[PDB]
Amino acid sequence: VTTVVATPGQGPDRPQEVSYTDTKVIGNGSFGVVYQAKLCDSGELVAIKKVLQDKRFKNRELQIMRKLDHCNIVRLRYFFYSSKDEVYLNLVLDYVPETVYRVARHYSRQTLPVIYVKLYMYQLFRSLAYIHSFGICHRDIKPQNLLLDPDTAVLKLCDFGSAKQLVRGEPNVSYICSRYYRAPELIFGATDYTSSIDVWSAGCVLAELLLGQPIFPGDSGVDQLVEIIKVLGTPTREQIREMNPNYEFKFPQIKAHPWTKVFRPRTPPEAIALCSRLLEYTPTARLTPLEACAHSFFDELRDPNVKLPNGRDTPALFNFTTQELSSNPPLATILIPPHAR
Amino acid sequence: PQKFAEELIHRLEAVQ
Ligand SMILES: CC[C@]1(c2cccc(-c3c(F)cncc3OC)c2)C2=C(Nc3n[nH]cc31)[C@H](F)C(C)(C)C[C@H]2O
Repeated sequence: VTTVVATPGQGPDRPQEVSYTDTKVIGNGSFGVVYQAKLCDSGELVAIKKVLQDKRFKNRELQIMRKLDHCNIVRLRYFFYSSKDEVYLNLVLDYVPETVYRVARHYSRQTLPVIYVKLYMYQLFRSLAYIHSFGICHRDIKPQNLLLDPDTAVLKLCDFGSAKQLVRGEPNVSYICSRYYRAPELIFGATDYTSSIDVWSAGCVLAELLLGQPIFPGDSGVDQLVEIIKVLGTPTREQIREMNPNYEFKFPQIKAHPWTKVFRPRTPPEAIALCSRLLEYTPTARLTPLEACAHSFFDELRDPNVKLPNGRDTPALFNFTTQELSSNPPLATILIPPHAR
Repeated sequence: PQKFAEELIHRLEAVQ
């Protein structure tokens, strides 16, 4: 049994003794270590991210997660410090048994039923609308960071280790996101990008779930843009200017592949329409996450008599808060169905 | 900025 003095993720700084056991290393990398463990008083499994923390400043990931409380974001239960002589921050997270990456991989070996594509994407856009309302850009949207509870079909966004509150005028690094999900303005080297890069990445996830494989499987930075161009066609000079004005060059003119021919023969037209409004070259032309939630692709989720394939009721889908609606409050006319009032 | 565009133009013609 390991006992630490841990501070709850929510509320004021009120540290308390927390004991946990059965710690196993699940992942490793440059970020640090991710452990699985069990809380003794409750028996619940948790996940622990261990990163080295300097004592002279606050951990950016920690400060972001402490302001988040949302059904579709992984909860920070506790954080505590531990250890030659270095001090590590440990983030104690809720444990969700599955990720989107693993579930999609099974179908990549057939296609995920579209009811689940609606369910998972809807919750992802909800989580994006929530964090974007704080000015926070996740910057690592990809299937591996989408936790799933298969029993309840609840999705939870995690890994805020790349996240940042984007502030106008402060440039940011362009080499962000996993390659398959990187927005084209990032590939062009734009440093003044906005939270709309998350919407691009979310568009790639949606297309991947419809297609059964990543839509833009680039093998490198430039090749990633080539894969994008081979689907969307060559971006126009105006679209390039919106992404990065420093490209006055002339690129070969590749024709856009017909969107309805990109996906499977019976892909719902609403799904293809949503993809095209997310995977827009011009960053400001993409839907916001809240607009995405209100898209007609998710109308079936607002049906009072909607049936899930697991035989259970749908999770919380319409418990929007003022903070979540702040980018466009009148969208609640669509987002909250009459039976949810 | 000039180096990226050159490689991009090159790779686009192989698919064009
Ligand atoms: C324990 C982490 C996982 C997870 C998945 C993806 C990313 C992170 C992550 C993070 F959450 C915070 N920071 C950095 C991270 O990158 C590694 C964490 C975890 C299980 N489920 C979870 N519940 N809670 C957190 C997770 C899944 F079941 C596995 C065992 C199949 C895969 C496993 O990784």
